[PDB]
Amino acid sequence: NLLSDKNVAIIGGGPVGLTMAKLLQQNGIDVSVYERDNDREARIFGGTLDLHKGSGQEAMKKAGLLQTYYDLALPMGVNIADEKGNILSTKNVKPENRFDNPEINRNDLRAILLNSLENDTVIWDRKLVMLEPGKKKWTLTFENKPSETADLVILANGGMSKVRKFVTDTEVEETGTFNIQADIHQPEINCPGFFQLCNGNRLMASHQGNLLFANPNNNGALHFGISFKTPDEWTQVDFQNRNSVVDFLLKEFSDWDKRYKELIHTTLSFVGLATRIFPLEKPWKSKRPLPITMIGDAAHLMPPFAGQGVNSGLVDALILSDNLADGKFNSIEEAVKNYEQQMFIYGKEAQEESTQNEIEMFKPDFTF
Ligand SMILES: Cc1cc2nc3c(=O)[nH]c(=O)nc-3n(C[C@H](O)[C@H](O)[C@H](O)COP(=O)(O)OP(=O)(O)OC[C@H]3O[C@@H](n4cnc5c(N)ncnc54)[C@H](O)[C@@H]3O)c2cc1C
Ligand SMILES: C[NH+](C)c1cc(NC(=O)CNC(C)(C)C)c(O)c2c1C[C@H]1C[C@H]3[C@H]([NH+](C)C)C(O)=C(C(N)=O)C(=O)[C@@]3(O)C(O)=C1C2=O
Repeated sequence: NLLSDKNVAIIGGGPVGLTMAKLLQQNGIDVSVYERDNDREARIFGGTLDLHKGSGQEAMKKAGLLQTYYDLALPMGVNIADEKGNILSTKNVKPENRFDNPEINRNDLRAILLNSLENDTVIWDRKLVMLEPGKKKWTLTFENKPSETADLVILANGGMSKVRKFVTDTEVEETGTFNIQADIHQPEINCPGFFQLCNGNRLMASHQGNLLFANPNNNGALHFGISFKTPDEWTQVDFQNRNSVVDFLLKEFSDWDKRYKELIHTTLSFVGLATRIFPLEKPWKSKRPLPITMIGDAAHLMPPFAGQGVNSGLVDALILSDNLADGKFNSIEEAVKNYEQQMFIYGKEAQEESTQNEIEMFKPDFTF
């Protein structure tokens, strides 16, 4: 093993960093995960994730966690609707497709990963702020906590990682769209009309440049997203004030059936975020002081409009761990390089599809 008298620091305990830690730990490699979250019960905001056969599910299979993923995940139909609430198309789960890509809740996935690892693999309340290369080890700086050291740092700390300079100078870019997200609890009570329009399936509608998506059953909460081209005026809506977000959305959704408006009216709080991409446009630095790399959204953040996200990141996990597993290479450096080479190819394919589908969907006359 290349890592024999060494240790690995994974920065970030997302699904990709925790899968990374598991695939390494089952090969006897000494890894820690350093996670900003205060403790393992912190709520992860967001929709559900779906792991695909051939990618995500391969990583889970390699981890021995596939069946656990299946047990906790929920396959779902898809309804496409118009702005008037007409169902244009219903695609139900067929028994033979049940396992293709079942929806799992993000805390549920994290709990599966965390349970899979040895005790104290993950070190909570650790926010990496600085990285410094030493003689033979990285020194790792964490806000108000002891510093630590590692032979190999894997950055897994998501799309907005601030500690990427030693791998690449490339910067995150805005793509021109924007997403507003929210949860509604007791959706059967609080948005009955909309809840009944979803009728146990996911829901998508498209009208005049505004896209609505919803999953009515993320562990009992409805999660919806509203996406659109960033208005040129923007920020001129304040996501801390629910009144200004409501006003903006009721204006944009004036044309839409009352059931969708009710959705907006009953939401307590909204999260706004500009869509971003970390583009795989140019090779990463070949001159590097010590072995360091990136996986997941740290490596290839891309728009979430073709289901590309976590799966390609799980594949990074699989490919990197296989590579670091063997004496197949002469050096950690070579193992990292080979991984980075494959990831550029399937990464860039994914980003091309995200971008392309993003262009496609926000064409004024788009129809699902
Ligand atoms: C609105 C939206 C919808 C999406 N829908 C889908 C979808 O349906 N399907 C899909 O596959 N993908 C989807 N994605 C993308 C998906 O969420 C990401 O690909 C996935 O979560 C990336 O996993 P990750 O582990 O690389 O990063 P993350 O999930 O971002 O996790 C990074 C982890 O690092 C921790 N961290 C951050 N900074 C630090 C630090 N300095 N020190 C220590 N720890 C740190 C964070 O706490 C977080 O725990 C969506 C994305 C968005 C924005
Ligand atoms: C083209 N759109 C419609 C699309 C396509 C695919 N599938 C593919 O691209 C598959 N690629 C093939 C066709 C196999 C080559 C898709 O897989 C998806 C989507 C839509 C998104 C919407 C995402 C959204 N994000 C942007 C916040 C969101 O709010 C929700 C939600 N439930 O509230 C989503 O579900 C969303 O995350 C998501 O998962 C999408 C798709 O999965």
